Amino acid sequence: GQVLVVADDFTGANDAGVGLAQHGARVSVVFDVNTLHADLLGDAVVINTDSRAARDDVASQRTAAAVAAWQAVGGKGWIIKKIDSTLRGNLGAEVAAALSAADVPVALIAAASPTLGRVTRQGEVWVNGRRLTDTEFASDPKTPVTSASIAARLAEQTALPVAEIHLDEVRQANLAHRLQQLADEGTRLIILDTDVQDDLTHIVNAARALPFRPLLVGSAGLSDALATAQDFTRKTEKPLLAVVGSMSDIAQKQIAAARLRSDVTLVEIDINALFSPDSSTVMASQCEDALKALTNGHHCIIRTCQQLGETISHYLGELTRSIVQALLPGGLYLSGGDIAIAVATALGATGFQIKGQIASCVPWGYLLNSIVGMTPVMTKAGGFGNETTLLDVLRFIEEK
Ligand SMILES: O=C([O-])[C@@H](O)[C@H](O)CO
Repeated sequence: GQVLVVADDFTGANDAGVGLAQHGARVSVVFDVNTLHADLLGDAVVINTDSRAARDDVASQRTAAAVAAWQAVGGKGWIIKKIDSTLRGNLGAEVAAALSAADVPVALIAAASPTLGRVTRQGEVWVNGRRLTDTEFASDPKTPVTSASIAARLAEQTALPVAEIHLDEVRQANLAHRLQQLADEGTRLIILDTDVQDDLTHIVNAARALPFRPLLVGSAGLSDALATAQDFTRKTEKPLLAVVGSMSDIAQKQIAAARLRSDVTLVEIDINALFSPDSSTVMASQCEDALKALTNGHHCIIRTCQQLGETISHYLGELTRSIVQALLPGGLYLSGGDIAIAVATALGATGFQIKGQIASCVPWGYLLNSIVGMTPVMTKAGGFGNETTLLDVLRFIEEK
C-alpha cells in the first residue's frame, strides 16, 4: 500500500507530495536516497532526482537508483515516475530507467492534468487550446520541447516499444484487458489519452486490475488519481470535538457535509431520552462514544435530534465536561450561543479570549481559567454560515 514518487524537479516533487498528503498519506520528500529505511516508507516517499537538465545517462542512473533504494528497504506498492506535464526533460531515459528498475512488463504513461489545462489527445499534449509546441513551455530557456507527441519525445531517448490508446478506447470498460494484451505482445510503454480527471480515475482502476503493478508515469493528474485510489485512512491526532444543539436547517447541512467524511463520527443526542430515568446511563454511554471517536483520530460531532432549551444546554454542558475529565481534543466547537455559554460555564471558564474568526462567522480563541486549558475554542451563532462552515473548522484544527 506504499507509494514511491520519483520526480525530476523540486516543484514536481512537492506537488506530488502535497497531493498525497491531501488524500490522507503520511508523505515525505527524502533528500538523499541514502537515508531511506523501512519506517520512512509508510505511506509515500518522494525523491527529487533534480535531473531535468542533466545528461541523459545521469538522469537514467539517478532514477533507477531511487527505485532500487526504495525496493532495498522493503518498498512494495506503486511507483509513479513524475514527469513534467509539459514534457520538458529526460523523459525517455528516466521512464526507461524506472521501468527497468520496476521489473514489470509495462509502464502506463497518462501525463494529463486536466484541472491544470493539460490534456492528451491522439497521443499529443495540448495546453489551454494549443499543441504543446505552439506554447511558451517549448522555447528553452534550458530544456526545449520539440514535439507535443509523447511517443516522439520518448523516442529521442528510448527505443522501447510503445503503443497509444486514444480517448474512445481509453473509456471502454475493457481497458484492463487491452493493457494486458499489449503487455503480452511485448509493448513496454502504453500512452493514454485523457480529457477529464475521471479518465485518470478509470485508467488507475484498470491498472489495479492487472496481475502485476505497472509503472505509472504522469503529472499531477495521475498522481492525484493514484492517491485517491489508495484510500488512505483519514485520521487526525488531535481532532475537533463539536457540540451542536442548533436545530436550524443550515446546521443540519453543515454537519451533513462533515458526515460525508470517513474521519468524522457523530454522537446523536435523542432529546426525548433526556426525560427518561436512565438519562445518566445514556450520558455515560455518549461520553464513551465520544472518547472512542477522539482517541481513534476521528473528529467527533455531538448533536441533538423556553426551559426545554435550557435543559438541553445544561445536559450538553455536563456531557462535554464529562468527556474532558475522562480524557485531547484538538479543539472545541460550540453552537449555538446558548450551548457555547452552557458548556463554557460547565468547564469553569470565566471568559473567552478572542484571537480571530474562521469562515467569516466562527470566532475562535481560548476559554479563560477553564478545565480545557489552552485548547482552541470556536463558537458559532445559530443560523450562521454556509454548507462548508464546519468543514472549514475541521481544516483549521487539522492545521493546528
Ligand atoms: O507537471 C508540471 O507541470 C509541474 O510539476 C512542473 O513539471 C514543475 O516544474
